[PDB]
Amino acid sequence: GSSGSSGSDDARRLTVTSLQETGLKVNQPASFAVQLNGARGVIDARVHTPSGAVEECYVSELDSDKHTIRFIPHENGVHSIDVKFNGAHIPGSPFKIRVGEQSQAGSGPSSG
Repeated sequence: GSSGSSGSDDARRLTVTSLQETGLKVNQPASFAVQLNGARGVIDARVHTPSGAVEECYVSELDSDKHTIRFIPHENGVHSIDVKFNGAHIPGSPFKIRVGEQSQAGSGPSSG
């Protein structure tokens, strides 16, 4: 296979930005967009509760060459987002998301 490009996995092209690593609270609607960057397939989203129950997410059909995920953290802690692509785990998943920020005291942006 000298000629041609390197074929490993298109899932590696999948990325996530909208998602907020830190800031998501409990009982709050958390949704983001999963960019393919050329990839074309199906995106399966599934969150794992810290208790021991496999929860499900909401991912409508492919639109504008992109997918939208929607799920609410029934409990606190760092959930595990299972993101797969045409039978291929994306680089970085499961995406660890911290649910529940601790109100900390510290100077703000207000210039002094």
